Amino acid sequence: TRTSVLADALNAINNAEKTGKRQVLIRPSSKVIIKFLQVMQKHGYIGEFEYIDDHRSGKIVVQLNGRLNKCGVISPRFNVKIADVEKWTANLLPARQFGYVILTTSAGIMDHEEAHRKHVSGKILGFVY
Amino acid sequence: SLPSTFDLTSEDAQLLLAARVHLGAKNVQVHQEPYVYKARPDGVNVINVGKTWEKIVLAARIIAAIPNPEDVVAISSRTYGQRAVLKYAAHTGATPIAGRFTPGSFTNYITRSFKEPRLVIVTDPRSDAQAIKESSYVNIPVIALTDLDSPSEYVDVAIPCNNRGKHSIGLIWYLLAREVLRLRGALPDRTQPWAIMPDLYFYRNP
Amino acid sequence: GWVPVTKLGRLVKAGKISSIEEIFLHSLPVKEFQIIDQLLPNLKDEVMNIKPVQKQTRAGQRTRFKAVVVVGDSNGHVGLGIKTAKEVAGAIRAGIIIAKLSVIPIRRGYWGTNLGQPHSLATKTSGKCGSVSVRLIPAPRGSGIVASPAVKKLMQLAGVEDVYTSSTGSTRTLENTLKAAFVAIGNTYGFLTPNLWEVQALTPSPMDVYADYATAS
Amino acid sequence: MGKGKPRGLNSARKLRVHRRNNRWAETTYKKRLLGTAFKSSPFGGSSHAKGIVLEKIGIESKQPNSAIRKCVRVQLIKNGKKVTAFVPNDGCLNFVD
Amino acid sequence: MVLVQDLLHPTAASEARKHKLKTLVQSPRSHFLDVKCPGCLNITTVFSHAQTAVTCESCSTVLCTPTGGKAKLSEGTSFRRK
Amino acid sequence: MENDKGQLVELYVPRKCSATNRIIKAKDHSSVQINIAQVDEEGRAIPGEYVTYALSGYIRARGEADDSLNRLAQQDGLLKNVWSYSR
Amino acid sequence: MPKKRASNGRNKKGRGHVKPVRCVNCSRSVPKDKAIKRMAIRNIVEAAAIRDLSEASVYAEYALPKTYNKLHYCISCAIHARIVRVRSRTDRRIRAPPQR
Amino acid sequence: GRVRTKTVKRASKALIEKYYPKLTMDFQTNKRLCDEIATIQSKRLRNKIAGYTTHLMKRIQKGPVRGISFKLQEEERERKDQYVPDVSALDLSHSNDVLNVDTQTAELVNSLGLKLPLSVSSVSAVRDR
RNA sequence: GAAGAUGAUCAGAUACCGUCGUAGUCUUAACCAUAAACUAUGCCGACUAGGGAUCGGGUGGUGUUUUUCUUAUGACCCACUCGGCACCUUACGAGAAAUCAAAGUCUUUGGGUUCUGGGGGGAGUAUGGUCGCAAGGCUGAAACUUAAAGGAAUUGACGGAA
Ligand SMILES: [Mg+2]
Ligand SMILES: [Mg+2]
Ligand SMILES: [Mg+2]
Ligand SMILES: [Mg+2]
Ligand SMILES: [Mg+2]
Ligand SMILES: [Mg+2]
Ligand SMILES: [Mg+2]
Ligand SMILES: [Mg+2]
Ligand SMILES: [Mg+2]
Ligand SMILES: [Zn+2]
Ligand SMILES: [Zn+2]
Repeated sequence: TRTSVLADALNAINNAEKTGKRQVLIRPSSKVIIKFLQVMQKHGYIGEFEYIDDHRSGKIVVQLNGRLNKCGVISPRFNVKIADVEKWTANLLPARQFGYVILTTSAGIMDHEEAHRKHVSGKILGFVY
Repeated sequence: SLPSTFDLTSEDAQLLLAARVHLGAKNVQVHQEPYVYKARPDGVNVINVGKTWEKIVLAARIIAAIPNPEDVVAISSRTYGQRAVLKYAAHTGATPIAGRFTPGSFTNYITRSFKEPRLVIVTDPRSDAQAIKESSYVNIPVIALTDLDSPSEYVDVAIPCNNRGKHSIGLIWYLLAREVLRLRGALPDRTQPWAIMPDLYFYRNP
Repeated sequence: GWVPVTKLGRLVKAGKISSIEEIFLHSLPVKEFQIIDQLLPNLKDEVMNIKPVQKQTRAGQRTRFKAVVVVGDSNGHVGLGIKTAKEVAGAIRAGIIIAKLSVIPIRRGYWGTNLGQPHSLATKTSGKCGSVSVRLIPAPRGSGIVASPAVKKLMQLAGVEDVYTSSTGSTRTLENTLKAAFVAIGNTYGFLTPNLWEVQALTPSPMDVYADYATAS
Repeated sequence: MGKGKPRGLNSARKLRVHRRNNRWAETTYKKRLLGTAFKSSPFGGSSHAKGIVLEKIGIESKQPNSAIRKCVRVQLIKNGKKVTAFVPNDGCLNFVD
Repeated sequence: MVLVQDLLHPTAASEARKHKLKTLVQSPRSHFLDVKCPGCLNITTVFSHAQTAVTCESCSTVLCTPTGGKAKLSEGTSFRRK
Repeated sequence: MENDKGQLVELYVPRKCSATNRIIKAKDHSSVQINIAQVDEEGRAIPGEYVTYALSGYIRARGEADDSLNRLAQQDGLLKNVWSYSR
Repeated sequence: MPKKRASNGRNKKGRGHVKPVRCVNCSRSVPKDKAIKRMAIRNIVEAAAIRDLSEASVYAEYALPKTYNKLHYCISCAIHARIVRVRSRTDRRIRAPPQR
Repeated sequence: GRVRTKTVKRASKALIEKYYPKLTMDFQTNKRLCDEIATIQSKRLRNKIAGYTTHLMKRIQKGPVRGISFKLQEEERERKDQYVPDVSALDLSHSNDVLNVDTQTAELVNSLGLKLPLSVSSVSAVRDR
């Protein structure tokens, strides 16, 4: 089966980056995926991206900037209790300074810093450094 | 940006056609090459000419951009184009390599033929491949005359051309030389077939 | 007794390349060794170990000596040099030379907050050689060089003041470990940050600019 | 490759079970569990044991180094088992009697 | 195909080449061939991959024999496209 | 990078490839600076003025490098008809 | 011990376990893949003897036929004399028919 | 086994490079010249060298060789290259008619230039290889 | 042709070689449930680099030939298409390396799952279970012992290998 569509997409993106492609084609194209992409854009890791309407599920194209290094996805969507966020960041991200840990929460799909600012955490999706 | 002057002269195009710079490549074809202009049936590919010309021009420009002239190391192993290479070298002072390349030429600072280029030029990256590899060890640009089955690994500015050979490679070389001359030199005009000849180049009767 | 081959060498001799920074920027090869010395007078050369090493022969064996040398300062440069020769001193010298040739810069970044001068690594960087993965995680201040002895020494040479490691696989293949560490260090400059998103001009190289002074007459 | 172990968010019990199962390959752990020290191991899983010197016995050493190693056949008091104890330093065996 | 493909708009040739599935949007290349039999003057909107012994509207004429893919149009029969 | 109040720390601020963005390392022996001389009307290649491109080594190794260069040129305005957007 | 080859017995790939063939010389059961199948197309008469036959014979041109023996060899047996010919590691990859 | 040694050969080559003129075919003279020139300690060795030189000269007299192309030889070559037996006419003009180009070629020309001399071939793809 | 007869050879040789040749081999009715059952590569999923072929489907070719005149099937040629039993380079991806286009996208560690392993031996044993007509199978210890056991390759030395 096609489990974690988002994860697959992320993997594809990573592969593309490794190759030195300037853009990616993604099949399934979810809400979560879209959110992630938006977040990335906000941060400054991704160019344009466009949702094709296959009169069906979806189909995204992402413009890679050459800035992404890894665009990871942590596997089961672990339940993060605000203090554990720091730990997670330490585990995943290079440096206290930079990078993000994209985690869904009540407020919306946001990065770790954003969540902290809000004062609202939840379940992790991925990361970007 | 561009002058919008050099749009491939008709005469030049004709010459190229005669050479059969663009009837080469054959059945065999590389995924990194969109210089084709329609496949002629049964064991043939036709090469886009304008694109080739543009590439040549670019190469010439690059060459010009190197300030010290005795520097543009031209190379040729395979026999058809060695003469052409030599001619080119003679025309524009840049120490060439006809015949054997010598491994450890661009690396290996003891060798008698220790060149140190800032711009390598090649005919067949299928054969001279070694030269290209050597260049890749020490940060040099590589210009090369790609047939559409030739590998373009560690190659830049790959002038597309027929490497069945005989007339074509030589002709291409001549064209390149002309371009170089035009971009800073004696020749100030794109027109006039001028005192040189293509047939100075070409493979000779042994 | 100087005399250079290599355009770059000639340039250096002339005195138009100021520091190794320029060289690094234009990734220029340094096949000659003296250039590095000229650039950097503060090269501390430390021999890490010397394995005796034996080819087996119809009669007896060919004892040679794989001398490992680490070279540095405290600026953010390191060299790792391995050579195996029969005369020990000679071998050591060769190793040193190799290290000098290599000498490679290190991006030293901030633990957390800028405040003072930087003496940890910027990002979590790692290397690999055989079955040794040296992972260098950036430390806080004063926390020291938390590493295998050789690794620690290397760090010191570099001018990294505080750092965490996680050397995994067979670390006792000492040379291999050292190599891995070196690789990791190299990877520091290479790992893109948001600090370097901003576009640079692409400067002309000294080799292009001072082309008349370089090359023989 | 998902790599063997279940990475689900509710796959915890299974994981635990697996870990437990694995634990029985680790030797020290096994020993701790089964009480091999308490059931065997001449001593009672203890640091020391007092024992009676039944006789002085010179034992011939393994290999490379060749010698007689002045051991003693000891009978442990608490259990009643019979073991062989090496006696250190020069002489020493005389002292032991 | 390398580095900068620019993936929203391919040349149509490529699309044609690739599987009826493996383009941007799913779109079939089967057609409703509007067949006329030699007998009665009436048009049957025959799908080109019939899967059936395609009779006329009533008369037992037999229009198309369903080959695995596209149907062979039985005997000298005439057709319009779509 | 920027200590306290500017004071740019960390020298050797690297050449980033034109095609990939990918940082060109200190010992990236394969990576190359192409210099393309600036054109003028009727011959003339303007001495001492270039469009300079950096190519990373990975791309070169791949053989996706020439194409990338061509694309770059097209973007700039050093070519016409060569690199198409769609293939 | 590593794999000497990728193929090994060669033809058996996506072929479970095939039928076997008996060797000519040894009569060792060898799979019909790890087999070494040289084709002996000898003339029915010996080279020098052909002339003699001609001298003897009736008719013109003549049949002068060829005997046909597709010989199967148990690898080891083949190695002792036959087409096998122990190669270098790099030379093993070459599957082109030799000579010619 | 009268294989003239490597050192001797090298010496001979050097001599040739230096003094192609003042090396007249015949042997005694050559020997004398060698003696005058280079500091050969031995006599036999000198003789051998002379012989080698003579041989080289003879070879040259029947055309050039590899590793022996010093100055005079280059000049000889060079002149020929400069003033080739060819070319009468252009050459590679439109000597016979106006270029037997293919259909594809013609099309390409049309796309590119405006008005060129053409002779449009049929383009027989042809059976078999 | 295991068993067994028997003829040589060697210090000997119920061993090859040799000759013979019950059981089987083959089959039919029951079992058994093991294999270097080996691709010594679990399955499902996704993505990353070129190339030709090759089988099975299916498109297009005023292509060629069949020839019963247009044919229409058939059979190729060529291009693409999806499909399983299959080469070259660089690897930036890997890997201890042989090598690997997967054994890659892993200290820049998390797509989804099952199963298995934790120095060597003792030991696939002891024991109990269980499964069998049995032979055996599945299941499965410890005491005790020991500093190596392995793997891959490198140079040698050697080989009744070439
Ligand atoms: Mg001893
Ligand atoms: Mg073996
Ligand atoms: Mg084994
Ligand atoms: Mg199958
Ligand atoms: Mg099988
Ligand atoms: Mg028998
Ligand atoms: Mg007997
Ligand atoms: Mg064990
Ligand atoms: Mg082994
Ligand atoms: Zn009807
Ligand atoms: Zn046999």
